[PDB]
Amino acid sequence: AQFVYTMHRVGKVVPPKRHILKNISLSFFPGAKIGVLGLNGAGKSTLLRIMAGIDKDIEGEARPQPDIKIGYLPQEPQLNPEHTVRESIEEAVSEVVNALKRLDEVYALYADPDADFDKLAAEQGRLEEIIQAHDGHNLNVQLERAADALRLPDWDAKIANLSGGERRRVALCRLLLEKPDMLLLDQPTNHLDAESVAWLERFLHDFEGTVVAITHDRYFLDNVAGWILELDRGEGIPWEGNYSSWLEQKDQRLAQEASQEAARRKSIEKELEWVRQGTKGRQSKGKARLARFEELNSTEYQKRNETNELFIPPGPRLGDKVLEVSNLRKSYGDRLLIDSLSFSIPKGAIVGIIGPNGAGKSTLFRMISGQEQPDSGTITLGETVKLASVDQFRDSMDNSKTVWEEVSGGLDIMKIGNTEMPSRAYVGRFNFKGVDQGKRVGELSGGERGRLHLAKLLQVGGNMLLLDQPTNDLDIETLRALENALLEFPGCAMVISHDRWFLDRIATHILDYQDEGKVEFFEGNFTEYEEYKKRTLGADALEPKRIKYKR
RNA sequence: AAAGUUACA
RNA sequence: CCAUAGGUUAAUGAGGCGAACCGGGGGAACUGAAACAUCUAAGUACCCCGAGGAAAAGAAAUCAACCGAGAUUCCCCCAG
RNA sequence: UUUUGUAUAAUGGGUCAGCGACUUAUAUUCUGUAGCAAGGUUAACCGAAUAGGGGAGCCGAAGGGAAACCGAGUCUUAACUGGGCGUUAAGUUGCAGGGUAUAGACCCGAAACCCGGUGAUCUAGCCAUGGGCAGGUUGAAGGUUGGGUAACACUAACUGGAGGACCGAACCGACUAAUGUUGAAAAAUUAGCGGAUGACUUGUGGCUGGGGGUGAAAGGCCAAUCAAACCGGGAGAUAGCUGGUUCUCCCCGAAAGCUAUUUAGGUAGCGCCUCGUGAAUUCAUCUCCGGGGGUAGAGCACUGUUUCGGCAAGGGGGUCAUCCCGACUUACCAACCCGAUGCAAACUGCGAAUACCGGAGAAUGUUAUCACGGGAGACACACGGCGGGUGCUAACGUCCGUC
RNA sequence: GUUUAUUAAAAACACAGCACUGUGCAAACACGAAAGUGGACGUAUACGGUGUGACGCCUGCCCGGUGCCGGGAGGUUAAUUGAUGGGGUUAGCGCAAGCGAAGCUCUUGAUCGAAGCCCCGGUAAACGGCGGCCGUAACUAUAACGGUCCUAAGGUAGCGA
RNA sequence: UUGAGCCUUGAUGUGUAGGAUAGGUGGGAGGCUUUGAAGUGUGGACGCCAGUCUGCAUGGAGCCGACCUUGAAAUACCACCCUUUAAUGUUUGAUGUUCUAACGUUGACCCGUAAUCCGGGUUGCGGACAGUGUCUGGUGGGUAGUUUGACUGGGGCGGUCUCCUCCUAAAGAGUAACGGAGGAGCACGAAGGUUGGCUAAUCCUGGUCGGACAUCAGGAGGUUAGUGCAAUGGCAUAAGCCAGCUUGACUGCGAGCGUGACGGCGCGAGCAGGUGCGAAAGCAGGUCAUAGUGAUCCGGUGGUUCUGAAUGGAAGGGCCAUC
RNA sequence: GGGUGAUUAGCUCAGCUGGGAGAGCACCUCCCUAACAAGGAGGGGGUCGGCGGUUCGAUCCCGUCAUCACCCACCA
Ligand SMILES: Nc1ncnc2c1ncn2[C@@H]1O[C@H](COP(=O)(O)OP(=O)(O)OP(=O)(O)O)[C@@H](O)[C@H]1O
Ligand SMILES: Nc1ncnc2c1ncn2[C@@H]1O[C@H](COP(=O)(O)OP(=O)(O)OP(=O)(O)O)[C@@H](O)[C@H]1O
Ligand SMILES: [Mg+2]
Ligand SMILES: [Mg+2]
Ligand SMILES: [Mg+2]
Ligand SMILES: [Mg+2]
Ligand SMILES: [Mg+2]
Ligand SMILES: [Mg+2]
Ligand SMILES: [Mg+2]
Ligand SMILES: [Mg+2]
Ligand SMILES: [Mg+2]
Ligand SMILES: [Mg+2]
Ligand SMILES: [Mg+2]
Ligand SMILES: [Mg+2]
Ligand SMILES: [Mg+2]
Ligand SMILES: [Mg+2]
Ligand SMILES: [Mg+2]
Ligand SMILES: [Mg+2]
Ligand SMILES: [Mg+2]
Ligand SMILES: [Mg+2]
Ligand SMILES: [Mg+2]
Ligand SMILES: [Mg+2]
Ligand SMILES: [Mg+2]
Ligand SMILES: [Mg+2]
Ligand SMILES: [Mg+2]
Ligand code: NA
Ligand code: NA
Repeated sequence: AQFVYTMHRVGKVVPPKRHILKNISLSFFPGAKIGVLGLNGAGKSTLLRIMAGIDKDIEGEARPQPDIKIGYLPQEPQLNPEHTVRESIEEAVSEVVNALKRLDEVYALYADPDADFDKLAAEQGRLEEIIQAHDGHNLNVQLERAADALRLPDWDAKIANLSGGERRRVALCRLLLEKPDMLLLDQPTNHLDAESVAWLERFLHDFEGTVVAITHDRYFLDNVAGWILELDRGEGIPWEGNYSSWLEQKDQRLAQEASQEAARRKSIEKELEWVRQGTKGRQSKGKARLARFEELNSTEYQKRNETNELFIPPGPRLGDKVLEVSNLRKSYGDRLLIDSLSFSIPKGAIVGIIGPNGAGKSTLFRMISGQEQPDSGTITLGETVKLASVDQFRDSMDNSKTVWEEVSGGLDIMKIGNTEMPSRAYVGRFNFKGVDQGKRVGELSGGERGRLHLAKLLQVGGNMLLLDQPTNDLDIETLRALENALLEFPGCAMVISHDRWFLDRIATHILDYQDEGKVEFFEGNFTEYEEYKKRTLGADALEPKRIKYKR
C-alpha cells in the first residue's frame, strides 16, 4: 500500500522558540479519512498549510506522491468582492474557458490567411488537448450541475452581497471543481447549515481520495473521519475510534500527565531540601547528585486551555421594554426574507435565531442595529437599551496591530460603562494571560481571532447583545466558557448560530426562519419547541436528496 | 437521613 | 549367510631435546596523549603449534596510463 | 645542598681505597673550518674493496597563489593610484662544535599495572584414616517394686547413668600483671587465667591457587610477606618530585616580572643575561624649547555630608463645627535662600613639584641604542626608604608602585 | 562455642529458634569457554539465599519513592524488510541549449517488528518512612478538647537523661 | 480460521429535461428470447424510494432501438475499462491444531563389555518446541578501565573564574589583594543615513471640573533635563526632540597608526564600483563612546567546472558567503 | 562564626517576570431554638515585615536590614 502523503520528523518553530509541531512522523494512505483535533492554537492550520505545500520553512521532510492533486481549503477562504457568483466560480475551470476563448480567437485564421498554418494551427492541437483533458465543451452543464448540487446562489449575484454560508459554499464548489485526490479542509463546516453540512459529510464519506479535515465539532467528525490526530501541545497523537472514546483517552492522558508533573514537583522539592543542607564533615556531598538535580529542573508545557474566563461585562440596568418588532418585512429584488414578522423580547432572554443560509438572520441584526431600513418599519428598543453587536465576519480588525493594541486601542485604562478597567487585565480576561498580548492580529489563529473579536466587541458594555455566529472557530472549551458567560448575563442577548446543541443549552426564545420568508417566533427553549412541533406535527421524515458531483 | 445539652428550693 | 563397530597379530613411521632466525594460533599492560576512554605502546612482551638449513613468498584475475613494464625476496631512494 | 635567608639546633657524609652520573644511533637548524662553486654531492651497489666507477636521487640557482595557472612576477579585485608575498645579497658536501627531534637519553629512586609460572611442609577450610582426654562430682530420661486409679494420671524407694553438665591434670588456648624490648625468644618467660566427652584435640596423607582460594567474618589467613602471595619477564614502567652531578684559568653577567595555562613548586611567548653580525650626533646625562595632565595641596560652584545664625514654607501632638474654609499652640524634626565654618578614594568653578612625550644644542660615555641570528637561565623573592590598599594609623603580616 | 598468628576476645561472629523468598528435579544455585561436577545418590517435613537471633509478651500505620511480583489493553521501541522520493552515469531526442529509456549505483527511508520503559494492580520480618503552627478547663501551670496547613502515613505497644 | 494483493465471474452507476435509475467513449446495425415467453403468483438484495436486478412455477414468440423536441443515447455482446461491491481460484502473511522425520532425552532394554563413562541399535516420551551460532533491543557495580578543576593569608566549606565603568593607581600608559562600589551575555529595519526644523529640569502667577503635581498662558531659571540599559567621559554646531525622503546596518581595498607575548582587537583619510539624502558645499562603510561574547577541529547550507587517482563525468576536497 | 529559608486577614495558610486580594475558621447582623450548640441567610478585615532600587506594575522582580526557623562549625 503506497502512501499518498508522508511526513518525517516534521517540525515547525513560531516566533520566539515554540515548537508547535515537534517530530511529527506520519503517512497518509489512499482512501483515508483523518480528523485533526486540538485546542485553539495547537497548530492544526499550520500542519495543513505544510501539507498543502504553502509552508516549506518547516524542519523535517513533508511531501506528497507525484501527480496527485491536493485541494486545500483554508479556514479563511478569500474571494474577489468585485466578482459575481460566476465571476468567482469559473476560476476553478479557468483553463477550459481560457482555451475556449483562444479557440474563438484562432478561428479567424481560416477567414484571413495571415500566418496560416505553421505558426498557430499546430498549437490549436495543444488547445484542443487541454480541452480534451476535461470535458471542456460540456462545461455549462458541469457548472449547472455543481450549482444545483451545492445549492449555490444564481450566477448573477455578486460576492460581497452574499451570506457567509453561501460564501463558504462558493469556496467549497470552487475547490471541488478542481477534482483533486487529497482534500485538506480547515473547518469545512464553519458557516454551513444543517442540510449543507449533511450533504458535505455524505460527499466526504463517498470521496475516493484522501481526506484530512480540521473540525472542532464531534458529530460531523464521527460521520466523516476514519481516525483522529489529536495534535496536542507539540506532539501529534493518532487514534482509532470515535469522538467519545478519543475523549476518554484524552482525559486519561491528561490525568497521567498531571500526576507525573505532581510527582516531578515532589521530587524536585525533596532534592532541593537535600541541596540546601551542609556538607557535615569533610565528606562527599557529591556532584553527581547536583548534576541530576540541575537536569531535573526542567520546563513543562501547560495547556493553554481557555476554560471559564470569557468576560461579558454587565451593561446598564434594563427595563421591561427591550425590543419590539411589528409586521416586519424585508425583500431584496424579487426574493423576500422576512414577511409580516412581529415579536417582543422580554428582558433577560436569550434568543436563539436559527434557519437556513441567507434566510435573513444577519439582515435582522442589521435592522436591529440600525444599519438597514425595513420596508414595513416598526423596530423599536427601550430607552434603557444599549446595543453591543458582534458580526458574522471578523474583517474589521487591523492585522498589523498587536492583540493588546487592537482590543484596547493603546489606552492603559479601559472604560467599560461605569467602571474603568486596566486594559491588560481585561485582555487577559480573554485567555491572553501572558506575553500573548504581544501577538499580532494577523498572526493569530482562527479561534484566537474569534476570542479577540469577542473581547474587542463586548467592551462597549451594552445590555442587549447581538451575537452573529459567535462560536465559529471556537473549540468545545471556549464554547462552554462562552455558554457559561452568556448564562451569567443580567441583560438580554440574541444569538445567531448553527450549533443546535450550543443554542439549546442557552436559548430561552426560539426565532426560527422558514420558507416563503416567514420567521416563526416561539417563546421557550428547544425542548419545548420540539414538543410543540410534535404536538402539532406533520407526517414525514426525509429532508435530503444527495444529488451528485460526477457526470 | 441528621436530632447534642440545659446547677435547684 | 548380511554388513559395520570392535578385537588380535604383523610390518612401517613419530614421540623427546636443542641458542638464534622462520611460518602460524592467541595476545597484554605499564607508557605517551603533560588527566583519560577513541588513539598510542603494539600485533610488541608473553603463551602455544609447526618446521628448515634457512623459512616464508613466488610466476599477475599485478601495476601503469592510451606509452608501456613484466614471478617472489632483499638493499638505497621516492619521503617523513 | 636547598633557600628570601643557614654557624644554624634544616639536609647529607664515621674514615680511607676503588667504582659512580650529559653518552651513542640517526635526522634537522646554526657556527667555525676545508674543498668545489651556479653548482655541490652521491646512496645502495660493483670493485685487485679507504682508490676507481655508480648522479638513482638530494639540496641550490624563482616566486606568487588553496588551486588551475602565471612567472621576475604573482595573488587579491570588475580594476587597482593600491596592498601582501617575491625580484635588486651563493650554494653545497665533508669535518668539529652549540641546540632540537626520536630513541632509557645526565645518573640513582617509587607505590603500582600486565603476562607466564612456583607455592596449602606455615596457616583457612574440607576429605580419608587412627590416636588422646589423670582423678573426682551431679544425677536426666527410662526401668523395677510398693502405694494408688475403673484404667490411667500421680507418688515413694531402689535403680539407671544423660549432658556442646560441674571441679580439676595431660592436652588445647591466651584474660591480667611484671619482666624482656641491641630479648634466652623477629611475641617468649614467670605468677595467676579459660575450655578440658566435645561446635573437642591431635598424627599421617590428600584437595582448593592469586582478583583466586579459604574465612563461626578480623579484611582474617594463604611459608616470619596480604585491601590482592611469591618468582621470572614487559622493564632501564613512568616520576612536572627529591637527591647527586667529578680538572683549571679568563670575559660578561641575570631573574624571581607580564601574559596564558586542568595553571599556581611545571611550562610557553615576551622582559632581563650572553655570543655573533649589521646599522643611524641611534642612546644616556644636563640646558633651552614645545606639550598633555587633575596627583599633593587647596576649595566648596557641582555630587554628598556638616555645625551655627537670619529669614523662614512645610511638617507633628492640643484650644474648636474632634467634616468645610483648617482658627488658634513648637522649651520645634526639618531640606529649601543668605552669612559664617568644616570634611571627601570613588566631589572639582582650582592646581604644583616631579615624572613622561617630542625637538635643538654642546661636553662626556671602551655603541652605552636598535635590529637579526645561536645559547640560556629565570617566572618561590627578601628587607630598607618613599606613595598607598588591607590589618588594630598590629606583625620580621599581606598586596601593589618606585628606588 | 568463634575471632583480628604478632597491641583489640568483646556488647563483635556463630548459635538453636523465627520469618521472608527462590526451587517440581536435567531443581534453584555454584565452579566450569565446554564436557561435566557439587547441590544429592537428596525430592518441598528437601535444598539455596537473605534478615533476625534462646525463652516470655509482642511485633502498630504508610506501597508515595527504590526494588520485586502479576497484567496485558494502549503508546514508544532493535536487528530485519526495503516501498517511496531525490541524485550520479548515459543509449538516444536534440549535433547551438537542455531533457532523458534500460541498466548499474549513492542516498532517503513507507510497511513488519519482541522484551523493556511509560501504564494498571499488588508487596514493607522488601530497601525504607512514620508532621507542623495556633487556641483552649475554677491560677495560664499544662491542655483531655478545638481550628487549620501538609503527607503515602504522620511513631502504636513498650521503653526513655 | 483468517488478513492483503492479483485474475476471472457476477452485481452494480435516481441529477434537470425525456417515455424512465441515462457511467464513459463505442461501433455497428436491429437483435434479444423462443436453449421457452412482453407477464401473474412468489423469495432475497440494492434502494438518491422512483424503483431495476434477482431464485422459482404453468403458461413459452413479444419486450427496447430505429422516431427525436434533452448537453449524451437506448444493458443490443466480448472489450482492455472506470466507480463501488460479492463469490470460486491464485499467491502470499498471521494465528492456531494435528503429525514425525530433523533435534532432545540426566526413561527402559540390548551389544561393544568381565564398564551406572562413551558409542551404536530397538523402543517410549517430547518435538519442529527446546537448545546452540550470528545479529539485535533491554538489564547488568557481577567485573574492568578511569574521571571526580583551580584560586584560596593551610585544606575542606563559602565565594569566585569571561567582558564593561569608577576608585585604589602615586597629574603619560600600565599597575595587585578573598580591596571598595556597580553593571553585561542585549536592543533597534528604526532607536541606522541624511536634509530641514527645535531646546530642557524645576519653580512662581492667572485659568472649568482640576488638586501637591494633567493640559493652557506668561515670568524666573539656564541643562540641575535628556541619552534604549551600569558608571565614566562627552554632547548646544547638540551626540538631546520632531518631520520628509530613504537603506552607506554598501562591495573590493586601504596610506598610516594605537594596543597586545602571540592569537587577536581597535581607529582610519584616501582609491575604485554602485547608492541615499541635500539646491549645493557636503555627510553616510551602523547606533554619543566605552560591555552585549567563544579559537580550532568536525560537520551542515548556498555559490564557484579551482581540483577531479586511466579518460569524460561524479563523489570527495579547496575557495567565497554563512550556520 | 558561616550559610539557607520564611514573613500575606484575628489564627492556619493559598496567591500569574503585573492586574482592590483569596480559602477554611474566627468576627458582625439576621433566621431557626424556651435558651444555647449545630444548621441556614446575608456582611465586613489587609504594614502583602520594613524607607530601598532596573519597572507600563512591583505581592510574587530589587541590595538590604528586623525577627524566627533551620543547617554547618571537619582534619585540629
Ligand atoms: N509568526 C508567528 N509568531 C508567533 N506566533 C505565531 C505566529 N504565527 C502563528 N503563531 C501562533 O501559532 C499558534 C498556532 O496557530 P494555528 O493557526 O496553527 O492554530 P490552530 O489550532 O490550527 O487554529 P484554528 O483551529 O483556530 O484555526 C497560534 O497561537 C498563533 O498565534
Ligand atoms: N444588497 C443585497 N442585494 C441583494 N441580495 C442581498 C443583499 N444583501 C444580502 N443579500 C442576500 O439576501 C440574503 C440575506 O442573507 P443575510 O446576509 O442577511 O444572512 P442569512 O443568509 O440569513 O445568514 P447567514 O449569514 O448565516 O448565511 C442572502 O441570500 C444574501 O445573499
Ligand atoms: Mg591504555
Ligand atoms: Mg603525564
Ligand atoms: Mg591519573
Ligand atoms: Mg610456497
Ligand atoms: Mg651543634
Ligand atoms: Mg646541619
Ligand atoms: Mg658547513
Ligand atoms: Mg601447588
Ligand atoms: Mg602461664
Ligand atoms: Mg594435614
Ligand atoms: Mg600473576
Ligand atoms: Mg613481579
Ligand atoms: Mg615497555
Ligand atoms: Mg662585572
Ligand atoms: Mg609559575
Ligand atoms: Mg613582590
Ligand atoms: Mg511500591
Ligand atoms: Mg513488570
Ligand atoms: Mg569501580
Ligand atoms: Mg540638523
Ligand atoms: Mg564612494
Ligand atoms: Mg541629488
Ligand atoms: Mg565539486
Ligand atoms: Na486552523
Ligand atoms: Na450575512
